[PDB]
Amino acid sequence: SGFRKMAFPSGKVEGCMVQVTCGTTTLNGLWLDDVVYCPRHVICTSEDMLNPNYEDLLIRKSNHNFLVQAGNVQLRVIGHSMQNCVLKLKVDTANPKTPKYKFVRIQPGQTFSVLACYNGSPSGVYQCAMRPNFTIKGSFLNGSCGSVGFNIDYDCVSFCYMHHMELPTGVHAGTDLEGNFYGPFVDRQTAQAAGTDTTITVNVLAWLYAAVINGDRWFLNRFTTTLNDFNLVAMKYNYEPLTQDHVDILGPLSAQTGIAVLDMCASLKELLQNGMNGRTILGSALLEDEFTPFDVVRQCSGVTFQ
Amino acid sequence: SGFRKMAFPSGKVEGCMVQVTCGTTTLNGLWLDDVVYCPRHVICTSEDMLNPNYEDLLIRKSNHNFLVQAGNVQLRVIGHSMQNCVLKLKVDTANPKTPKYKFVRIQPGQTFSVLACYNGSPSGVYQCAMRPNFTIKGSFLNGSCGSVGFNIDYDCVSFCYMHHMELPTGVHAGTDLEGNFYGPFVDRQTAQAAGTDTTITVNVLAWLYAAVINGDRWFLNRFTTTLNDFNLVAMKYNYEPLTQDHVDILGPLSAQTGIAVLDMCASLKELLQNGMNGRTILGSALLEDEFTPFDVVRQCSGVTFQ
Ligand SMILES: *[C@](O)(C(=O)N1CCC1)[C@H](C[C@@H]1CCNC1=O)NC(=O)[C@@H]1[C@@H]2[C@H](CN1C(=O)[C@@H](NC(=O)C(F)(F)F)C(C)(C)C)C2(C)C
Ligand SMILES: *[C@](O)(C(=O)N1CCC1)[C@H](C[C@@H]1CCNC1=O)NC(=O)[C@@H]1[C@@H]2[C@H](CN1C(=O)[C@@H](NC(=O)C(F)(F)F)C(C)(C)C)C2(C)C
Ligand SMILES: [Cl-]
Repeated sequence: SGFRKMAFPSGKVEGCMVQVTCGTTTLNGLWLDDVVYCPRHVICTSEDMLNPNYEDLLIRKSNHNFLVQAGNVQLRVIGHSMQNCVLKLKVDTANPKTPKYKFVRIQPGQTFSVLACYNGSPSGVYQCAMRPNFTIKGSFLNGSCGSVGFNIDYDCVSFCYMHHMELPTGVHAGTDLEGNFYGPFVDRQTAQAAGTDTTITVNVLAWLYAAVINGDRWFLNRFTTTLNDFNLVAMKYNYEPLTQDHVDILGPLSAQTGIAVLDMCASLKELLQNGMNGRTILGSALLEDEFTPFDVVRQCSGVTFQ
Repeated sequence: SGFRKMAFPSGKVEGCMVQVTCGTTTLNGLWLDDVVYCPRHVICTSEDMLNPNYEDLLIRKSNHNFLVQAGNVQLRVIGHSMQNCVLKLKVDTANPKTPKYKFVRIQPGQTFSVLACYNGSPSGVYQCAMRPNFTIKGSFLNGSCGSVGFNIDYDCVSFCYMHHMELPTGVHAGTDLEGNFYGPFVDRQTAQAAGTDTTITVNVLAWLYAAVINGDRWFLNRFTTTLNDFNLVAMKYNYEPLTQDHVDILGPLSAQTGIAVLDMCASLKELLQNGMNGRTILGSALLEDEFTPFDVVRQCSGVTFQ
């Protein structure tokens, strides 16, 4: 028992982190096979970042202008190209620590682990959600750019995020590993704000199932509801619409606990309408929405990685 | 910016995890040099665990009765001994992945990362505190015994916890790596309860400093207090006494923010007396006490490990 915000083991990703320097700008890169991936703003000065023309900045650079360090070893760069907002440096050495891996673009509401890094070295690991407004609520300082987000399935690392920037409110924005931003953000130091965020309804229901599995059952009421009536009520409280796909994904938790998804929806509606009355659920005074149905199953059933 | 419950990178510890089986009991072991450390209740049947005589159970076992697997490799056991509540299996192979390491016994209030494991394989990583009542608020299922807790300093893994059991309330108990329990618990399946827990005052102050560093400053009041008057007020709310050593440890955060420790104590007293008035601090509606002063500095200054 117990329920914690749990990150993936970070070992497979720690073996891929390198330091990349161009001129006086240093940040982190991801070394997979003979390619180093990093944010393209490694090629900017501070000056440049106010309004950079990356194509112009990159034509002026050659392979030898990129310094890549893996511990006390420099990797010779033998090719470079820009894909959207990420730079790919071909190096003369394949990373022997390369795990089985994929690049995925995740959907809003999905979670991942971040390995926060500085100068190519890990600081820490924590779990994040891709927010409905395409920000993440991270912990990132200057030097953290090129830190990545990932999921592990058995032996396979799915890389889904590379860190590029911090927005007002101290929330974070970045790209998939093809260098496409999540959300409408651009890699320029200019006024940008996140849209107003929403609560990820399906994740709140997943966490209420986790509460039941752990014996925290006070909020269960004797009612059911329709998906329709649940969504009209939830909309007022800035909750995502719950779709039939969401109901289907909650199936395994519903079956394990014997609580129909629409009965849990009736319990959540009452919590939204009445509040928690000074009570906690799994130690929290607020409803949590950064656990997916899969996160609850992996933690409560003890899924491991090889 | 941002402030997350951050775990240590787990790679150095993932390389030490093995599966240990004795008869039909399987749990996790920690392989360092040519020694595998695991909980001594690997030698029990279910029956035995109600009231085990471990010395008696162990005289009946020989080296070959212990099956140690590291992936698809069996490690030949060539010696065994019991130290307090941990079994040490000498094996014929030194773990080539052995990091620089130490065994430490931590103090109540100190934090560490747990690498939750099943059948010798990692499930996830999360941060815990040794509670004043010598429990941890973990996430552990059957099969998790032998999972360890650790801190990293630069390149050195300080192992401080090995998991043995779950108490009422779904809190957890275990040993240091010399097999001495934290708290008054014993490795027997019998009625045991944790003492009433306390709030780790120095950690609550550390987290209020983290809030200030992140720009969440509403709770700062215009008053100071004496250590004496602060401790008389805090005692009522089941907060630890704050000692002069605690004040001295908060020095670096105090100096960085320009807020004297006793001024922050005055702000905390007002929060304890008046509550948070429907407000949050760093996203939380409750005061957090599982960040140490060192945890705040490592996260807010970007300390890395090699
Ligand atoms: C990243 O560049 C980095 O770590 N570097 C080490 C050499 C460069 C850095 C990470 C940031 C810094 C603070 N916390 C983080 O997450 N990213 C940037 O500095 C980013 C680069 C410039 C401007 N960046 C910003 O994040 C800025 N934000 C914005 O302008 C905006 F979000 F509001 F739009 C600042 C610095 C104001 C937070 C570019 C976008 C190219
Ligand atoms: C641990 O043995 C394990 O993981 N094993 C795989 C083979 C054995 C296990 C971890 C527990 C199980 C549930 N969550 C956990 O953290 N520990 C035990 O089963 C532990 C073994 C017996 C009884 N143990 C208990 O944890 C029990 N608790 C208590 O009796 C007490 F805490 F109340 F005292 C139970 C199983 C009731 C939770 C011994 C202490 C030797
Ligand atoms: Cl909370």
